[PDB]
Amino acid sequence: VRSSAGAVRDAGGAFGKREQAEEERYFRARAKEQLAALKKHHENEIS
Amino acid sequence: TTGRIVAVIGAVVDVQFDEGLPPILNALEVQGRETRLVLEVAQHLGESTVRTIAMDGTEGLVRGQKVLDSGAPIRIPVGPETLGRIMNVIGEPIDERGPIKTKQFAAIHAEAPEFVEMSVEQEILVTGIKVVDLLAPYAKGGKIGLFGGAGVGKTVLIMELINNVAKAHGGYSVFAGVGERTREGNDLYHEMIESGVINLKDATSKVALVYGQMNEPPGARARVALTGLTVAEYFRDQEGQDVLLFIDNIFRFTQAGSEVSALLGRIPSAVGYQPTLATDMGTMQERITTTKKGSITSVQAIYVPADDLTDPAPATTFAHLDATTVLSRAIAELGIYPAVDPLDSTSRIMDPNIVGSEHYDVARGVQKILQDYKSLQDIIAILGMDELSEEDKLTVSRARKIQRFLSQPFQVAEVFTGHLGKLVPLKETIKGFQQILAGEYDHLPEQAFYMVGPIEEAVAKADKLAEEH
Amino acid sequence: KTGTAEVSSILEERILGADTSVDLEETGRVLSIGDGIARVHGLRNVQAEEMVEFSSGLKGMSLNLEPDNVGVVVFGNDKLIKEGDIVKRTGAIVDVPVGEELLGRVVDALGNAIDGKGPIGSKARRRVGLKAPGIIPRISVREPMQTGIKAVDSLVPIGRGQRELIIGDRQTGKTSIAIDTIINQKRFNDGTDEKKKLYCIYVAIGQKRSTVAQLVKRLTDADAMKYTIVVSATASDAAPLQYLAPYSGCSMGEYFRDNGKHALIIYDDLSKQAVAYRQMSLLLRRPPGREAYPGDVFYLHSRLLERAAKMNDAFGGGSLTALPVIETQAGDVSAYIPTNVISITDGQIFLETELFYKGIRPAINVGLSVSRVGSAAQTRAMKQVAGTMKLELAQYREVAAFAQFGSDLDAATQQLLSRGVRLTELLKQGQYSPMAIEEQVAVIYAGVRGYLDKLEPSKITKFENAFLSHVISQHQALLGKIRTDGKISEESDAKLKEIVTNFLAGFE
Amino acid sequence: FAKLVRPPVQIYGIEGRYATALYSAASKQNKLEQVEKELLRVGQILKEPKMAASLLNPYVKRSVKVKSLSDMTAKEKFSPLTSNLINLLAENGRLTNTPAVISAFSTMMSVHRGEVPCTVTTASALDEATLTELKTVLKSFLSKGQVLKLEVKIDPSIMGGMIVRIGEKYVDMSAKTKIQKLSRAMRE
Ligand SMILES: Nc1ncnc2c1ncn2[C@@H]1O[C@H](COP(=O)(O)OP(=O)(O)OP(=O)(O)O)[C@@H](O)[C@H]1O
Ligand SMILES: Nc1ncnc2c1ncn2[C@@H]1O[C@H](COP(=O)(O)OP(=O)(O)O)[C@@H](O)[C@H]1O
Ligand SMILES: [Mg+2]
Ligand SMILES: [Mg+2]
Repeated sequence: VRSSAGAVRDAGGAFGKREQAEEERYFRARAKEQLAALKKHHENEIS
Repeated sequence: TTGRIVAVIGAVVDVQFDEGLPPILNALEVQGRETRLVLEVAQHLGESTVRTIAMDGTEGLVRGQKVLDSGAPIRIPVGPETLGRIMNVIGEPIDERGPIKTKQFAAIHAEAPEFVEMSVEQEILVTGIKVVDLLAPYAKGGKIGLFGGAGVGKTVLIMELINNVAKAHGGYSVFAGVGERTREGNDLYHEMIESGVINLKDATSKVALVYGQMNEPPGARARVALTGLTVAEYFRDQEGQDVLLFIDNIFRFTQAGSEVSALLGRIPSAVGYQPTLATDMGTMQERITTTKKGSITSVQAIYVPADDLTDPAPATTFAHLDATTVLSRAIAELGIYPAVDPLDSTSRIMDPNIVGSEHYDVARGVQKILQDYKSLQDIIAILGMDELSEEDKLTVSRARKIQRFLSQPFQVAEVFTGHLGKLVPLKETIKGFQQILAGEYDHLPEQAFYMVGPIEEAVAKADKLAEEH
Repeated sequence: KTGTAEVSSILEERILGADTSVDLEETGRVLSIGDGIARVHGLRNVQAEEMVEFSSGLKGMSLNLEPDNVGVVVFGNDKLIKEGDIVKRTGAIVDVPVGEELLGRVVDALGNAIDGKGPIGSKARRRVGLKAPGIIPRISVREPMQTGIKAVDSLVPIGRGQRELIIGDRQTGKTSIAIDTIINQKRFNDGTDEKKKLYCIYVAIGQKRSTVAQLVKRLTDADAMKYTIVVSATASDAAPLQYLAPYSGCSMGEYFRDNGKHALIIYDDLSKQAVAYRQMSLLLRRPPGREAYPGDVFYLHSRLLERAAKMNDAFGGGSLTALPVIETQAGDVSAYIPTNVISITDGQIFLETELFYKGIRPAINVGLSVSRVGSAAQTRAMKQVAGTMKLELAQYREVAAFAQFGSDLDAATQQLLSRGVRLTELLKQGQYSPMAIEEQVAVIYAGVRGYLDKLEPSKITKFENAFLSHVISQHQALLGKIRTDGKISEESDAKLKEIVTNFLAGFE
Repeated sequence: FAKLVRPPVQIYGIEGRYATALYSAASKQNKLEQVEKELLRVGQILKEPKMAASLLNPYVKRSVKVKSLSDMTAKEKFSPLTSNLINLLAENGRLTNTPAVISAFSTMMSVHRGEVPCTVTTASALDEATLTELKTVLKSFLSKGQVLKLEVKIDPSIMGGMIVRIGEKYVDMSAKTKIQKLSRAMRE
């Protein structure tokens, strides 16, 4: 019996949900930052 | 010839003939029924008895009821007059519109095409679905599978394909509902009537329907696939033209075969399947082929009992298909629809010499990045995104953008999502994924790519998100 | 208790003395027919596994000889057979035609042409159920069977007279391994060396006809049919034909083995022959075992695979390599048939999907792959480079977990990771592009001496490409020296050093 | 195969198959009465304690059993049909259920000559006049040429009335069922 990549999130136990949330929070933050930068670029390039 | 029922056990009827026996697979008609009950011979038991599976309810049968021998297998009406109609396994209409008035009746049992008839030419069939076109492109005349458990999108995906390919397809089209919900059959009938492929007034119908839903006894579910296949075969040969053939699901054929095997005296095999699973499935899937006389594009929905792709039924079905699109529940939970698994889907034409080196390289880059993402997800479960190498975070970001960009809104899933259906031409999908990999979008947020057609729509959605930030 | 011949028809016949006008020695009357199994009354002089012939033009194999009746398995649809039919002995166990008249012909399990190219020549016939050789005719495996694949030829060598096993999951590259092996033998068959020519047999059990047609087109494109036989037992074929097709192929190959030539037979796929036999056994009411397989299924596969031998010079010296293909499910090599055939064969080429999608196509997973013949089936030059390559890869596989980290580790593990990545990028191969042994040894020699430790991994797959063309055009004398000589002489080693440095000294 | 003529009443089982074979063999050539008489004869012949003890021992070889039965059949001058039937039962080892065959054929022959077994059950016996009118009315129930085979059991468990079976037809004018019906009517 072996192990394969991407198995922690295939089980869906506690580590799977923990990893999913650790990913989602980080990328929500980065999406917020990128959206702010996109708005700033929009305004600065209107002219 | 005239025989006489001598036993009735469930759906299996034993009929005794005093004259000469009827050959295996012949259709027999029970005399004394208000409706039409047709038995099909399955075995000769000796002592002039023949075992048979009833194509209808065996309620009210009496030991001794006389039976007529039609002398030929079940013969269904075939021709351009079946278009726009609905049929049983035994070919009688169930659309309450009058008799089907054809000149040709075709037996539902026939030998598969011989090896000296196979076409060896493949050319991509563009369906307008990003994931399908990119990673598991279909092919004209090839057999397509749509594996996946329950509630993942098999029916929605096949309806979307009928909406796209069938609507703008010159040739004819056949739909065989095998052991599926009757609600869905009625919904499809009405959706086609609205679209116009089924025209109840003129003779311009482009779709022929055959139904044997899950209220039918196993005998009828095990043969409605053969009835639809016979209609498609006729349109392939005599009409000499392209055909589409949608089947939903082709696991109910196997399952219905398994519900009577134990009563026919066969020892069960594997996980309680009939010993003849592979042979029974092969003698059917081998008539759905693109010979040199015609061309059937066959799309099949294949239930996977409990998401288990190693079950004998889907496992055996895998070998009969050119392209497969393994819909996955783990991806449907995430909201990515259609939930096609990009790593568990394959196609035969997916080679650099059939699609092109740009398409092939884009597809392989996407698959590699997704596999690397899967490898990283194990680490992120212990460290956290904050502790990844500044290059690995780039892989994760690209992988999530690509994961979202494969989602697409269908024109038939308006009711669920509420969005609007998009058809994405192949060049636009290749460009979108090549750009997403090349890094030309590593500043737009992930959610901009979720449920949009071409990439420019993702840019516009990101612009809207930023403005209303 | 009860018997199947106690039906009232037989008793009626026997009561009024009507059983003397019927020849119950060479003819029989079908008692039952169903699901492809007929139960026949009579045929008292019929041998086990003999072929009988039904009145309606069909054939069948008489497998179960019971006191009352004979259990015949029909070679086709039982639509044409009815209770009461007449079944006549043929007199002879099932056999198939053999010879060079089959090369380039697609045949079915019984030697009938199905490609519509005309009748099959056929001067000699051979029984499909013939005992394999013994302890004595054979001699140790020594000659190599050039697969043309860098991984298989470098780390999983296959000799001649060996039974490898291409075990893997679904859609991983097993048939691709087989077809590349078949196509690579053109460089030997075209040539004149009569002891390097390999004739190929491709047994296609349970595949749909479209797949086999595309495969035959692929072989014809590569001009690799003039020395290939293809034996088709596709899905629509009756279970007995799928059961027999491996044996027909093995006998068509045993002909070549006996007559001094060399053959390679690719039973693709054996896990479907097992299913066909399982169906036949369950319908003959034989006692099932694990997973419903009959008891004698290990016997079924062993008596087939033990006919792949390397006869000794006192018998001709010919050989018959076997490359059975088995499709495991999830990854369960501990299932029943995978277990049997892993315990029968001499190695295993173990393919993955993780590796397939990580970009390592062919997905040969080294570490789980093995070849209990090993270096004995390699050339001297390939031995020289592959020993170091295998050692370095083994070192790399036990520190591959750190790959994501990598940095913030000692220099030794940095070097191990770097060399391992370069080597894995070297073992990558295209499709239907086998490589001569000289090309493989040149590439691996460049790889394993550090001459790629400067190139970035993404560029290796390009280097390997361009570099190869260079040597295949500018330097033919060195390649010919390595090929014919078989080893890397010190002068040839120096020439390879200079060539690799000169090409690498200006690449970019 | 030879299109055997089916018997009137279908008997099932091993005895049923052997008896149906015998009936089909006899019906063609026409020897049903003689073969039935011979069957009744062998009913006693094999029943002899010596023969029964020598035929219920499975350690005397089938060869010896067949030889002894051939000697007995020759010593009794039977039709070839009955001799072959006994030989066939001996070869297959079906002697332990030979009477079940003779019984079966009897059931199969009685219906051939037209007979519908009947049963009458009453609390107490009957006076012959009433039995005569029962005969008359029951013969009214039957068809043409169908002789009747009356049986008059006496069941005191019922409290009166009558119970009549004609083949599968059944009429129950017994006081017990009326008591049951009325009582159940009360409780509802
Ligand atoms: N080395 C390779 N490089 C690129 N593509 C490959 C390679 N090996 C295999 N493929 C591709 O992978 C796909 C599946 O390969 P293949 O059909 O040979 O595997 P398989 O296990 O035989 O499939 P199945 O067992 O389901 O028939 C093919 O379309 C083939 O072109
Ligand atoms: N393209 C889609 N977009 C959004 N939701 C979908 C889509 N396809 C399927 N679904 C979801 O799946 C359900 C229908 O699944 P369906 O495909 O009918 O089941 P199955 O595939 O098991 O036959 C719907 O209720 C819907 O919520
Ligand atoms: Mg559905
Ligand atoms: Mg394959």
